[PDB]
Amino acid sequence: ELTVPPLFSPIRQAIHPKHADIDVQTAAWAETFRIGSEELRGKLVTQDIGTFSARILPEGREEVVSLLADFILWLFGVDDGHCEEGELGHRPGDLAGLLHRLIRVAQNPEAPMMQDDPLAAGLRDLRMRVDRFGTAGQTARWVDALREYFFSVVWEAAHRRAGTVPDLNDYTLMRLYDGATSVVLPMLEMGHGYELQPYERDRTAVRAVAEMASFIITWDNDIFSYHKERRGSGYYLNALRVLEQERGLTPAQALDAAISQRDRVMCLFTTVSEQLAEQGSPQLRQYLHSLRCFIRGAQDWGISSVRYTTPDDPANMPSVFTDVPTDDSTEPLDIPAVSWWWDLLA
Ligand SMILES: [Mg+2]
Ligand SMILES: [Mg+2]
Ligand SMILES: [Mg+2]
Repeated sequence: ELTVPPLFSPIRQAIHPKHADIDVQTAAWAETFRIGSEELRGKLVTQDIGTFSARILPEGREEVVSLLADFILWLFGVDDGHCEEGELGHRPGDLAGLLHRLIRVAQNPEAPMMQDDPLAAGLRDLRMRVDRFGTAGQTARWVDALREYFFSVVWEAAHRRAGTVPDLNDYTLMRLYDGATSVVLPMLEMGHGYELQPYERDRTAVRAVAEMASFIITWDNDIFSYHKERRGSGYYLNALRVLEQERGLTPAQALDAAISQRDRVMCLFTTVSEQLAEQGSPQLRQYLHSLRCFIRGAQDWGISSVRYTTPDDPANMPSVFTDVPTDDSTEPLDIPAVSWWWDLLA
């Protein structure tokens, strides 16, 4: 059983001043739309999801912070409710059908299908609010991001059904999306009332720093949520388990290897994003700031939420983040799916 040390983060804390109201309003939202079973919802409303959103969009427009918080709770509604603690999470094919239908609800709330499902009803409310604060492009990107997430958790469900653990390369590829990190990105733009143009947003290097944020956020989560996951009775996947199997490591060794990986991605992210900011648009500079807010917001929330601290069986969490890495090198990760990120240096 493990000790998680303070992790390296060069980003300063920030939070929206109305974080408390937002957290209350998200709990009310979960109740209004009856998101999750009574048991699951009871947990979710106590997990400071509004506070989390307030750290992701610390200077964002309040209505969007609220939208993002409701969305993050909805996402746990599907991820906990179906994928990790539901029957559909062992049935990749059935899962795929449900998620395809939910995509259609997100595209067309008016379509007379899944009119009885609470998750669908919640999604319609979210889409309606995306229509207020987003362009057509951002809305489609939000839907495409939902599909990315949905396709990756069907793949995760294949592993859960077979009880298998993917190799590091497959895990990384999967984990870039199955943490529902890319779905947040359009709302970062909406939160500040601008649209990131395709020539920047879809530029290979800008996509890369977005993936780096996803990697750091999911790896930091793997580290912080390890306790909560390992001690649960259900199947679980994370970087530590993958590294134990792949490199024949103990949990403690797997922890250190994981920390070294996210440290190197943290450093790369900072360097490449600074390069991009120097000659990017004002919108790109704001986007890159929001990626920092997302990473650090997930860091502060990860060590504080009862979702990870689990008071009934307390996690051993650090209280602070350090401002220097354990792994200082610019040696690329030995992971084919992401090693190309280091080609972006010059
Ligand atoms: Mg999950
Ligand atoms: Mg989970
Ligand atoms: Mg986790």
